[PDB]
Amino acid sequence: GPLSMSCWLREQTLLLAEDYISFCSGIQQTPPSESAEAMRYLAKEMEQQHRTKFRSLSQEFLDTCGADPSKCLQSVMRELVGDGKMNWGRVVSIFTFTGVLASELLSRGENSEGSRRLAETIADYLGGEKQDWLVENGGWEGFCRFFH
Amino acid sequence: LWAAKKYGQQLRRMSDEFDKGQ
Repeated sequence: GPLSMSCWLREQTLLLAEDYISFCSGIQQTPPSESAEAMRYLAKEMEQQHRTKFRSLSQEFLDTCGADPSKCLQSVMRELVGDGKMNWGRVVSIFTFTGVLASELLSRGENSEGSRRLAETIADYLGGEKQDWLVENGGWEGFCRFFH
Repeated sequence: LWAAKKYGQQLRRMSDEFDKGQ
């Protein structure tokens, strides 16, 4: 059912977000899944292509958000897709931005708990709010094949 | 124009460029 699928998509997304965030946090481990290998490559490609802008955005974000970065990230994700359209490129940017955000929070002395909250925010949004789009596009296996 | 919309639009434009190269 829709609830069963959403729960599964949320967990699949959480694993993916947790892996990318860890990858951005100095941890070196083999990708746990083909989708993780793909996201590591694609999200770092997007960062390398816009590194200064992502860095500036992450610092502005954290300086204007305050107490709850996860809540602020939900509002950004909502505005990113605020034109009703959804595609894998926008998903990649969410991962790229959150990876830079996580790295900046670590640089500022924060614990890994904040990282986990950001991963759960991505998972809840894509696996819950965007479950229909994710399913119709084949989920993270479709993400893999779309980018060959 | 407020922060969340500013950041969302910035990410949108970078996503569009990523699609142009893919």
